[PDB]
Amino acid sequence: QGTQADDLVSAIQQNANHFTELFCRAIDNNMPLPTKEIDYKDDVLDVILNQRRLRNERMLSDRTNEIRSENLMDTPPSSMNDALREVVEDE
Amino acid sequence: AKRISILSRAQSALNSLPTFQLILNSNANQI
Repeated sequence: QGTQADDLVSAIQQNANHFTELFCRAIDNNMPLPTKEIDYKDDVLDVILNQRRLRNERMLSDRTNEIRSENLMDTPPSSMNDALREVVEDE
Repeated sequence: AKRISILSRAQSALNSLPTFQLILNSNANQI
């Protein structure tokens, strides 16, 4: 097509240890939602990771609710939602 | 102040925040 793309193959051939984690992060960025519902026949690791993910979402929701309930400035909804997302994410 | 300062510069359009100083005054009995 003519566009410029870097030589990813040689970079993987010379730095496979870094590109393992790079690929894992890229995969974790866009992970499709599970169509199948979790049940009692799944592995213990799967239910542990599912509980960890649900705990992560509950922590994020609780922190967002707490900071929104504080209402520091009493004041652009997209800007305040973005800033609230960043402060919840790094807090 | 960490969560006040983050919500401010991203809305009224790196930065490091030091430990804030407590200055406290009173009108109680004077020894």
